[PDB]
Amino acid sequence: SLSTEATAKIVSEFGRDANDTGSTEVQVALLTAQINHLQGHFAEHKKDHHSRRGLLRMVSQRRKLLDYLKRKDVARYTQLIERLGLRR
Amino acid sequence: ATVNQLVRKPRARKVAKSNVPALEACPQKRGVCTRVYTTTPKKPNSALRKVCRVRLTNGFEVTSYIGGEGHNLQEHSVILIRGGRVK
Amino acid sequence: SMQDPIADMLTRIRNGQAANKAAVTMPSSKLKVAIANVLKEEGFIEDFKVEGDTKPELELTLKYFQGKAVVESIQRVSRPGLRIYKRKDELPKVMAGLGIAVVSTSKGVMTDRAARQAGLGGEIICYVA
RNA sequence: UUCUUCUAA
RNA sequence: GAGGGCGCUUACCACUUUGUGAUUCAUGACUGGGGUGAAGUCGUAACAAGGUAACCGUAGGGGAACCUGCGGUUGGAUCA
RNA sequence: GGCGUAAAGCGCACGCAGGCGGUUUGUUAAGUCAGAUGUGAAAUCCCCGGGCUCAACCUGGGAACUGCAUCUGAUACUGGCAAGCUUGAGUCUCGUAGAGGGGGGUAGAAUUCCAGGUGUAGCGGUGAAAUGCGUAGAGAUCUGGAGGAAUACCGGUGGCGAAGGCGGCCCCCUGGACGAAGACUGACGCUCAGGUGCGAAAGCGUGGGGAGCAAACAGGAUUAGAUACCCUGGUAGUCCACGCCGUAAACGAUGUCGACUUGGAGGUUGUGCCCUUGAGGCGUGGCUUCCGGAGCUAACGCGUUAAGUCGACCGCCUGGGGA
RNA sequence: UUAGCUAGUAGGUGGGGUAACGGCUCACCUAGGCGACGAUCCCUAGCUGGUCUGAGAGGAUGACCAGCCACACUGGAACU
RNA sequence: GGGAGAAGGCACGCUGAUAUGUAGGUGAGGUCCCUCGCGGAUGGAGCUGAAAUCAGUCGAAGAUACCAGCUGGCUGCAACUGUUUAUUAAAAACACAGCACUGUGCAAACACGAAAGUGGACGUAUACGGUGUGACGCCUGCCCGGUGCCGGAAGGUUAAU
Repeated sequence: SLSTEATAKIVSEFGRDANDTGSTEVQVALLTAQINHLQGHFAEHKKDHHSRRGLLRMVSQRRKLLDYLKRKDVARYTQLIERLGLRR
Repeated sequence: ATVNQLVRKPRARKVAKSNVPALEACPQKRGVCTRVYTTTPKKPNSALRKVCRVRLTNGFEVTSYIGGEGHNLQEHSVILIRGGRVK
Repeated sequence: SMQDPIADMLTRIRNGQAANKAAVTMPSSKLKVAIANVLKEEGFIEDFKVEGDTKPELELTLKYFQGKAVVESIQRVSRPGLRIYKRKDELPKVMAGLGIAVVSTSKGVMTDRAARQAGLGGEIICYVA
């Protein structure tokens, strides 16, 4: 899973305050790095029965955590998915 | 029963049919006698019900009960039916 | 989850009568006070006490008569899934006028018999009897 | 251990 | 002189024809079940622990109800 | 109008369109309301009249024609527009419990099989038997070995997962939940047709593996018959790898997310305080079991985890057979 | 148990045409147009004031009277 | 994937215009760079040249000759491409990918060889030999009495000795 220091850097990456942690920009990037850490676990395991359901939970759990940052702010949504490399 | 479901789908009032379709919404229809005979009824009653197989105006071949007691009916005879089932 | 504070309010009034409570409290709204300032005036509650700074909380006092309750009925007409807007002529008569119907028109919140004398219709909130 | 059936008022 | 007439041809198009589909009705040797019997034949599965508790799925078997295997349900009885 | 059992809640989960929306301030005036114009033909109907001797009928006037258009307002609500707030919702921080998941090992009993020692006449099975297995030495007994499958006790009206479900131990990867103090975010929410995934067992497809068990099948009984129940066998199958199928009484026969509403006895899992004065008391959470008040219910029952009181949205029902 | 439909189609420019505007027609561009708020296709049908029932809500209904529409042996076409 | 060139139907010459050669192809002389070359850009003369439209125009007929598929419907059998009775029989016969059984541990099984030896195979059980069946789909029931095969070694029988 995503370690504490790695989460702390991503907070310090997009820190409006360096203490803010209600930045969805951070939070999108957290599950981004979390499941990119897990893409080596689910390209490996595809019979991960309930871990694969966790992948699905994190299939949707990353997905809808994007979905307000989808509708979050056009001046910043344009900037963020540029930096995060999001396809859409 | 939610009104959104009621919006997306109206209440389908059930459509009823006639039990006497051969008259085709007429009071009486002319017919031609095809076979005149008797028939035993179902279990609670025991009789010989006088009855005639009828060719109609519209080509329908139906059976129709002879009311009363005694008649002078032949085959190839012109009759007239009013309706009503026999139970 | 939270689809209405008004239907929350009337049911908390409704369940408090049968529970024989003397004080029903809830977080307050601007529209909640505008209704609660009618039923004291119309004589269906005894006291409301709006308090709270970060978040206003309306605390009511239930009116009981001869041991039993006063609010014999409390309903909701314009639900959030289906709104009700009736003119001044189609204002109802709750229990043949013996009960009251809370209507909000452009002139704030009042009862129907006042709104008939105001001569202008609007949105019927609820039935209180 | 084994052991079925009772027409139509 | 132009124009008009008539005919000429062109354009459009009715009638009509060709093929191929589609759809619907009627009909069809034969065949599939269905429902119905005031008396037949065969067995007696279910209703009680219905005399191998019952039933869902699914599979197999078998004149016929059915039987059996796996899993589930209780909408099953029993209790020094 | 209804969906616990009388027909009826998809097997669950996800989620778009969709419908629905906390709080507070302005703005807008769209919806909404009010007023006013236009039109809404006549007839008809209604009301008040009149006329035919009345009545039917004829006919005068009125109302009505429930609308639509336009104009003038109105500003509470619902929208539209902006700004806020933090309770909803979501992060960050430490921990907590767990058959939560995959992957790879590893144990120990059992059973089977193989080989051997010992030993002898039965063994096995049933209600009785018999088929069967036995002197070609079984059974039994000990010793050695092999293989597959499941993981006693713990263990629990326990635990976890949305369910389907998950049970030796260890390792690797991985999920979810809860609690605690906080910090932050600013409504970021709910439900969701169509869609997407998961989804018992049996079955299907290739491969593998195959101890036990076991449809079919075979024998033996059994009986009037016995394609059954019982016995002795025994194959697919059960196991694994990867795919298909997508059904189960997939049941709590109760769809999901809110809010309110008497209790008692528990279980499990946190977390404060009080001296823990012992396995104690006072708290405060999460989850779950039984009972049961009001209430509801055709009754049965449910009964703060509602089948009570209300909210939002979806699915479904409409005599029985046919089906 | 009707889901895709459309090529003058959809738009433009230009020319032509009609009392009139406009693929009305033609030429040339453009690839658009439509549809799950039901296009498309099939079945049935003249429409409304009204009529009948219903407490109402509604339901059914369009003979007679009206308002409109369509048709005139059938299929066609112009003429005036 | 196909069936399917399904079937069925329309156009076809010549002349002119478009455009006295068009689309296109080729490409000089020029011009500049140039490490200056068996250069690079630019540049377009020149030649070459489709296809289409429009309008004419000839015949009875314009893919005019030569050249160059008859199509459709049902059913048998074999899945198919293949192979064969040289010289009366080309198929339903054979072969076939596929399936199943069986044998075989390498100095393999097996075959040719008096033998030596060789093939097998410079392959090693996902290998090889043999037999049967003959894609694919759905499948594949019962009987070991008989005949074979395999397994057994108690007893009977029994060779040379």
